[PDB]
Amino acid sequence: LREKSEKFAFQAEVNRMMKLIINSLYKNKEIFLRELISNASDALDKIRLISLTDENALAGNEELTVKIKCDKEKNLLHVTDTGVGMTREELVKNLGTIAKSGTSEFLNKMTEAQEDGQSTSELIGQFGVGFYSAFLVADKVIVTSKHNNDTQHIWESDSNEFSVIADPRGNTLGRGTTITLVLKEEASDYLELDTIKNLVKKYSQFINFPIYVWSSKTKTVWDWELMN
Amino acid sequence: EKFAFQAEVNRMMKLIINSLYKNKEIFLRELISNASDALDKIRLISLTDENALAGNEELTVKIKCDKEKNLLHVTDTGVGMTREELVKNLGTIAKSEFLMTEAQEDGQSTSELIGQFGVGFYSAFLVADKVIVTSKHNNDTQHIWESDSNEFSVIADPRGNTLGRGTTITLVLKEEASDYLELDTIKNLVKKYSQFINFPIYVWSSKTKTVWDWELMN
Ligand SMILES: C#CCCCn1cnc(N)c2nc(Sc3ccc(C)cc3C)nc1-2
Ligand SMILES: C#CCCCn1cnc(N)c2nc(Sc3ccc(C)cc3C)nc1-2
Repeated sequence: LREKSEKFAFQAEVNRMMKLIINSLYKNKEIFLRELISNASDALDKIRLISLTDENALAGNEELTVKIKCDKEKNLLHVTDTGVGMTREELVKNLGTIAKSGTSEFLNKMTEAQEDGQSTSELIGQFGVGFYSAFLVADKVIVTSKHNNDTQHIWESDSNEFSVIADPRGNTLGRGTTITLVLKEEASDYLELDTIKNLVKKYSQFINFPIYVWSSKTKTVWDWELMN
Repeated sequence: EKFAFQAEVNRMMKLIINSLYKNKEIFLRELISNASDALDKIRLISLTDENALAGNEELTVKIKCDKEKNLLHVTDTGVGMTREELVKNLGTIAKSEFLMTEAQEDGQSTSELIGQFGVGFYSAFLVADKVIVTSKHNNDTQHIWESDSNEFSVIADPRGNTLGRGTTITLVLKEEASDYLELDTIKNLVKKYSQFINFPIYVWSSKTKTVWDWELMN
């Protein structure tokens, strides 16, 4: 009938132990920006692949870029991509699932229910590290997104509760996603223009597309500087 | 059965790990970082113990590429490791069936040990098929540890004490990791990972006949 085991499904809490060790993230909090950039690049690859067969895929927004803006006075970091974007359903379900993956009840049992066992595995294997590291540097994450198949919506969470609303400004993105982080007090430095510039350059290996930072050059003029 | 559920959770863990270790060049940041900690440690010892800097006068990190032999060397003049440290400690970080608790020390201190060095060890084996550790601690003779990540051995170094004090990590690089034997690749990776490190870091480099000598990067 089958290949017999035992003890040892209980010894499956090496998984619990491994999840703890991925607390390499506390030691390397700046990885949140690497992940934001990498996920931005993925969302752009995804819409690009779609445009190969769908001539209307890029209609919402012609360009394929990542735009990062610090706002020191308001304590915000924004990372904006013109990639595939996310429907309301994806904001609710898949962020819901991703935020879940850093807990006790989610891991030790499910048990393969009711989503899509392998799809959940892939969702977390890709985005888990990014979501978790963002909440090591931010008290709130706001996700504004526009997918070709839906209207623009805004998801916000403090990691404990979330809400989603239709964006009352309508479609300002054209298509794509803005991730806005309200930074923790200790994460002050990510509001600095130099710091952000140097991190973007350090992680440009993880983008297949132009990445700009809103930056000043001397009145002093502000514009998008191309980082790669 | 849940055998299938567990198998899927297994696969998710692998994907998370891959995601975490998206950047393989990180192995060198960790090696340099461990070297800085070794140096930090013997310096703290030196404040109270006048013979801490007896084996080796200086406090440096030295990196050498041996292209012909396919080797990367990272040498610190830090605290070093005893034979006991090499056997007991590196064995644990390698094995991170044996996953009751409180073994086999200080298991706050096990978590601490895997915690501090685990990442450097995993990232090493992402770019290398073999890791060789030559270490000389003030309280032991020089020893050489070697692993392919599955099994390890340790021997007294037949060359005696050639380091004075400290540790050389030698990597036998994977075929695809060849680029890390290039001078310009390593130089740039050092300058990329040298902010925190206050100790001098050197790379074995050449300048035009060509003169091979240590070059300060930070
Ligand atoms: C790419 C792709 C396809 C899937 C949808 N999608 C599209 N664009 C992004 N930028 C995404 N980021 C996430 S997860 C995520 C991770 C961390 C944080 C802080 C926020 C989010 C939304 N999911 C994303
Ligand atoms: C610092 C300190 C104190 C403890 C002893 N010790 C001293 N010097 C080093 N350079 C160390 N590296 C490790 S772990 C390690 C991690 C990755 C790899 C590839 C090899 C090893 C031995 N342990 C080390």
